[PDB]
Amino acid sequence: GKITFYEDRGFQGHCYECSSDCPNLQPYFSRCNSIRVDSGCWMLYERPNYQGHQYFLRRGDYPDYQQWMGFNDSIRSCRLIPQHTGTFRMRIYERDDFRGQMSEITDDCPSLQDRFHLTEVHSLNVLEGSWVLYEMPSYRGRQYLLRPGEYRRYLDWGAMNAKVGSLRRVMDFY
Repeated sequence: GKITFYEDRGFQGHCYECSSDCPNLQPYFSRCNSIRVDSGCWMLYERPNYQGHQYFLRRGDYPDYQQWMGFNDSIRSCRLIPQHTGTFRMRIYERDDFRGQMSEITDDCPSLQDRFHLTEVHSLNVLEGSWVLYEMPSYRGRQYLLRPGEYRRYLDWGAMNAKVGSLRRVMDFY
């Protein structure tokens, strides 16, 4: 994968290219107002060390930060999410610590309220593939990257609440 961050809108200004995870981009550019993704699926973060608002991006041109739903022009770390081929599988639970009713999800889910009659998920286990969890249905609101592993409580995925409105598998167009 390859992503280039530009300091000004419209691909202008100083830029920097990243081809792998970068935990602290502060030494390479001071603000980010446009990005070109040449390849790969990436999760961008507002602060270093993969914290703050997160944003998912795939190949394409993004001439302004609103194109990636950015909160502001701060991009201080990024992860290249490994491509997973085959089945994506996660289990969601009604309560924390993997309690209550569990449901297994192996496809994209644009509305957990519509499919499961749930507006909150209190724990989840991602068994295969990486996914992006969205606060609101139809892939809206705050985004959270979920990589394989156990998430015993909402805090584990970085959220300040347990609302989960949709889930998308991280898959490249090809």
